[PDB]
Amino acid sequence: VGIPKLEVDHISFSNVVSMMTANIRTGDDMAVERVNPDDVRAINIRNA
Amino acid sequence: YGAAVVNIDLNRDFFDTATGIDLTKGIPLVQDLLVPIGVTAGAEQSAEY
Repeated sequence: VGIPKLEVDHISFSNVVSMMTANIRTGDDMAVERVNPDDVRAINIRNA
Repeated sequence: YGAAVVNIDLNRDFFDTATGIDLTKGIPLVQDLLVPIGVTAGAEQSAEY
């Protein structure tokens, strides 16, 4: 029992859902390094 | 009287240091004959053996 707030046709003033933080800044970001494969000509392509 | 170690190697005279070869290590090392084409700067330092 309890009709949804929509499809009932009257304006009202209800509740929402929130959070506390700035949320988008932590003082960081994903910090990844990439080690290069050594030289060319010896790299394997044939994995199908 | 007091020799620690003796040994045999390549004569540093017939194979002169000026032309063709060099011997500071045990290996007779020349410079550039077979250098790996596509590698880093620090490589090819062993291919000179």
